[PDB]
Amino acid sequence: MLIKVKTLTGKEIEIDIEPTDKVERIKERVEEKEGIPPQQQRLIYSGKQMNDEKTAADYKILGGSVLHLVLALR
Amino acid sequence: INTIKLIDDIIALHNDPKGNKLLWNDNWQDKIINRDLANIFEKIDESVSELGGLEMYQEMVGVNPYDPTEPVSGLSAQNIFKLMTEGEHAVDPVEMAQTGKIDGNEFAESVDQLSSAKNYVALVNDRRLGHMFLIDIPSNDQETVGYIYQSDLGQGALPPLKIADWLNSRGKDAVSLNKLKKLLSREFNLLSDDEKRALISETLDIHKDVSNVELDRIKRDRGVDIYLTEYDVNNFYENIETLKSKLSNY
Ligand SMILES: [Cl-]
Repeated sequence: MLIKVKTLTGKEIEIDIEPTDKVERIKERVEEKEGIPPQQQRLIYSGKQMNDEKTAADYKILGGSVLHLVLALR
Repeated sequence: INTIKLIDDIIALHNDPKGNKLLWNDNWQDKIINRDLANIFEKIDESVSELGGLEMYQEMVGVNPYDPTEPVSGLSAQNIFKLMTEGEHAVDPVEMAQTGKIDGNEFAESVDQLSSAKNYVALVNDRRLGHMFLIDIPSNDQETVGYIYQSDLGQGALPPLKIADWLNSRGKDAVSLNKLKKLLSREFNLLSDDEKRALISETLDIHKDVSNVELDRIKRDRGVDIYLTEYDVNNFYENIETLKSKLSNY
């Protein structure tokens, strides 16, 4: 499944995921492109912060979904 | 060049809302001095528009993208690295970290062979800490030392840390090579628990406080990934001047 990850600046990257993938895996894919350690990535799928230990299937993430990567202190 | 002034200048750009947008943009391929406020804001506008406007964007993402940002560690380290290293050509810190990587042991074996007349910077990806930071090692004829430039979300063993709070004093504190080798090499693994808290707090905590280190959040047996490169202090100086101009000529 192709999804988009979009940062605060509007930068988009496209990530290829499987429904069995953990959100931690998705962050690994983001790190390949952005450098950002998964530990400090926050990914928001619309409304909620995604927990590293749940899956894409768990969050029912769909083709074309935009996840937002927030690279800022809380 | 006054190196202490370069750091104050970064703080001043950070504290300016348009300086902030220039410094902490996430375009890694292009030169940091090629960033353009009109285009940056256009792209925020478009982004907000996709979500149905600023109100819903905030409801859905939780933040206002027009507000000044406080960069997490990879965002501050990658950006300051470009500011230091770029001269005639762009440096992509994501690409360079992956292709030019040494570990903490190779860093310890080699730092003593670096030229006195030259300036170097290490982009450190600490896989024990899950944290990125810079070590600036500028030319020093009394004794080569390092300066740590960092910020922190605060999701590892250390508290949240704002880039300007860190840089005002602690980023100007010199760190002996002896101590950097102890932090980064396999030597770190032989330290006791208290010795680890002491060293991590000394090097990385704003208030050098041992109780600010959650030792259980440090991943045991892991290493560090380092991209070490030479840089020209004149380029660090002029890149900062170029960004300051963007503001004074707005
Ligand atoms: Cl501009």
